[PDB]
Amino acid sequence: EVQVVLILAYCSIILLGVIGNSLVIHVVIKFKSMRTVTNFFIANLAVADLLVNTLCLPFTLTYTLMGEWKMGPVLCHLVPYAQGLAVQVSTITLTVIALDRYRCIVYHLESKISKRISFLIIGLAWGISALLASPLAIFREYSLIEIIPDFEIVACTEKWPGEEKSIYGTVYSLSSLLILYVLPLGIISFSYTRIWSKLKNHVAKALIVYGSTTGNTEYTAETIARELADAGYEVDSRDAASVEAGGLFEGFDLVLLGCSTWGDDSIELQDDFIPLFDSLEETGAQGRKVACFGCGDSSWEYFCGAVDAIEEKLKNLGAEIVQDGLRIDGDPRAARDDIVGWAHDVRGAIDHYHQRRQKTTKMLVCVVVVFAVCWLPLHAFQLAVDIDSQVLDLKEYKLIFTVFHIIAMCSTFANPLLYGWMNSNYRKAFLSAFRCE
Ligand SMILES: CCN(CC)C(=O)[C@H](c1ccccc1)N1CCN(c2ccc(NC(=O)c3ccccc3-c3cccnc3)cc2F)CC1
Ligand SMILES: Cc1cc2nc3c(=O)[nH]c(=O)nc-3n(C[C@H](O)[C@H](O)[C@H](O)COP(=O)(O)O)c2cc1C
Repeated sequence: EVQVVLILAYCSIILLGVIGNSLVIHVVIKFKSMRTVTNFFIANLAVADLLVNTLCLPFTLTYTLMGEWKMGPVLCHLVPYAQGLAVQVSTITLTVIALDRYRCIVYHLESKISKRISFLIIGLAWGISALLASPLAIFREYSLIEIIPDFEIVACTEKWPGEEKSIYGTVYSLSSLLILYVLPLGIISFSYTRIWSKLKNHVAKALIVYGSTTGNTEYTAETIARELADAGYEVDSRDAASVEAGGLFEGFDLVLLGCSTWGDDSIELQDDFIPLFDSLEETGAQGRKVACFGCGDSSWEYFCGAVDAIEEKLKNLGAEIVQDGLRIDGDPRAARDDIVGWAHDVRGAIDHYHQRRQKTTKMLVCVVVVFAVCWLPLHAFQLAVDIDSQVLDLKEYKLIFTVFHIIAMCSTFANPLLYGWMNSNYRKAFLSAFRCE
C-alpha cells in the first residue's frame, strides 16, 4: 500500500525534525556555553527547517494522501512560499557558515564576524529570500478540476502568466537553480577545500613579546619559547623595546605577552611595554588567542600586578584568553619547573582549540553534503522536466516528484542528528536539556 508507506515517511520526518530542531533552538539559547556566531547560523538553519516540519510538511501530507486540497486558498499560496523560503535561507545560511570559517582560519582568529552583525546577516537572509521566493507565492492558482464527476475536488498548482507561455517559469527555474544551487555549492566547496588543506598542513605560529629590565622576564620568555619550539611551533621572540603596536599580532595562532611589574605605591608596567599597552587596540587582539606571564615579587601588595593589568585589557579588547597568567616569584631560574609546566599547559589549550576546529569543520561539511545530496534528485528533476515539458506519465511522475520530495525533506531532520552524533559539545547539550525535564 503506497499511501501508508508515505504516511509514516512524511511524519517521522515531522517528528524527528520537530524534536530535533527544537533542541537546537533551545540549547543555543539556554546555554551561554553555546552562544557563538556559528551556532546562531546553526539555530537559523534549525528555525528554517522548523518552519517546514510544522507548517509545510503537515499540509503537504494531507494534500498527497487524500488527493484533495481541503484547506483555504490563502494556504494554497503560502505553503509553497514557506517551502521555497526555507531552502533559500538554508542555502544562504550554509554559504555564510563556510565563508566565515574560511576567514577565521586564515586570520588565525576565533571570530571575524561579530555576534551583532550575525543577527543582521540573518535578517537579510530572510529578507532577501522572502523576495526571491515570492514568484512561488503569486503564480499559484486556486480553482476546480474534476478528474471524473466527483462532486467536490479542488487542486492547487502553479500558473505562469501565459496560457501556453512557459518561459517565465523556466528561467526562474534556471536562474534560481543556478544562483542558488550550483553557485553556493560552488563557493562552499571552494571554502572547505582551502580550509581543509590549511587545517591539515599548518604549523602553529607563536609570537612572544616581553618587557624586561634586568632580564628575568626575558629568561622566562626564552624558556617558554624553547618548549613551544620543541612542540613544533614556529616561535617568534621580540623584546617589547623593539616593536610597534600596529598589526603586531596579525598572523599568529598564539600570542604570549610577558611583563614585569614596577611602580611606587601603584602598579606600573615594565618601561618598554608601556607604549604597547597604550596602543594595544591597534595590535589585532580581538579574536586572538593570548596568554600572559610576568616576573614579580610576592613582597609587594599586588604580586605581579602587570599581568592582571594586561589580562584585563586583552579581555576588554575581545581577545580569547587561553590560560591564567603565569606569575614567577623571585629568580625565574629557580622557578624553571613552574615555567615549563605553564608552557606545556598553554600548548595543550591550543591543541584543544585546534581540535575543536577540525571536529566542527568536519561536521559542517557533513551538513552540506547531506544537504546537496538530498536536493540532488528533486533539482535533477526540476532541471530536466522544466526543459522537457512532456511528462504525462503522472501515474509514475506524481510518484517521482513525491519520492524525490521526501528525500529533500530529510535535509530538515538530519541536521540535529549530525550535531549530536559528531559534535561532543552538542551531544552533551542535548542530554543536558533532556535531564532538566
Ligand atoms: C510535495 C507535495 N507537492 C506535490 C508532491 C508539492 O508540490 C509541494 C506542495 C504541497 C502542498 C500544496 C502545494 C504544493 N510543493 C513542493 C515543491 N515546493 C517547492 C517549490 C520551490 C522550491 N525551491 C527550490 O526547489 C530551489 C532551491 C534552490 C535553488 C532553486 C530552486 C528552484 C525553485 C523553483 C524552480 N526551480 C528551482 C522548493 C519546493 F519544495 C513547493 C510545494
Ligand atoms: C621599584 C620596583 C617596584 C616593584 N613593584 C612590584 C610590584 O608591584 N609587584 C610585583 O609583583 N613585583 C614588583 N617588583 C619586582 C620586579 O617585578 C622584579 O624584580 C622582576 O624580576 C623584574 O623583572 P625583569 O627583570 O624582567 O624586568 C618591583 C620591583 C621594583 C624595583
